[PDB]
Amino acid sequence: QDVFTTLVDLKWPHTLLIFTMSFLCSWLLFAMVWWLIAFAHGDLAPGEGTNVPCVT
Amino acid sequence: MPLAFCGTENHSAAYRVDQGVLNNGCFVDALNVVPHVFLLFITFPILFIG
Ligand SMILES: CCCCCCCCCCCCCCCCCC(=O)OC[C@H](COP(=O)(O)OC[C@H](N)C(=O)O)OC(=O)CCCCCCCCCCCCCCCCC
Ligand SMILES: CCCCCCCCCCCCCCCCCC(=O)OC[C@H](COP(=O)(O)OC[C@H](N)C(=O)O)OC(=O)CCCCCCCCCCCCCCCCC
Ligand SMILES: *[C@@H]1O[C@H](CO)[C@@H](O[C@@H]2O[C@H](CO)[C@@H](O)[C@H](O)[C@H]2NC(C)=O)[C@H](O)[C@H]1NC(C)=O
Repeated sequence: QDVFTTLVDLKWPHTLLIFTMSFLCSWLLFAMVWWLIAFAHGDLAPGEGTNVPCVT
Repeated sequence: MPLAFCGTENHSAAYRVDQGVLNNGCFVDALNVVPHVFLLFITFPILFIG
């Protein structure tokens, strides 16, 4: 429960693992979501048409 | 011939999500991927704090 006590307690190499993995897990999860949604709209299919993609 | 989640065969024309997105023989696979990449990246910080 006292997570933010533990995060300060941990050593610097472990703290950098948590640092790096927090950011990268967030980046990759939201990248998955962006991939899926821009695929549902069809913007991933090459040369689909003049339909304006929801993310260029 | 770059990598591809679906199959690039048929001159890379299998991504057309028409006839309903859920009827895309490849997109349903992507939906099944989502829960796994959600649990991994909501638990990794907790497992690492452990
Ligand atoms: C008598 C009255 C009692 C109270 C009644 C309240 C009634 C409320 C009704 C229900 C609403 C509750 C909603 C909670 C649902 C989620 C709970 C959750 O995740 O936290 C659960 C735990 C601890 O919290 P708790 O035990 O619930 O505390 C509340 C209570 N009062 C208590 O102290 O007992 O939390 C933790 O243990 C969190 C750990 C933090 C670690 C940091 C990383 C977070 C991981 C997720 C993100 C990772 C990073 C990646 C980013 C991805 C982006 C999606
Ligand atoms: C054999 C298994 C045993 C298991 C037991 C526990 C495991 C512990 C591992 C110990 C050895 C680790 C070697 C790491 C080499 C680099 C260390 C490093 O850069 O830190 C340099 C310093 C801190 O010094 P420290 O020796 O780490 O001190 C920790 C001490 N124990 C403490 O608690 O104080 O750091 C600082 O004082 C912070 C300065 C940061 C400035 C620049 C940032 C650099 C890193 C940025 C993040 C890069 C991430 C890249 C990820 C890429 C992914 C693709
Ligand atoms: C492959 O994509 C094409 C166009 O989206 C469709 O069918 C192709 O076109 C020719 C000409 O009509 C057909 O004879 C073939 O069946 C397909 N070409 C090749 C090289 O297979 C159809 O949407 C897709 N067909 C298949 C079998 O995947």
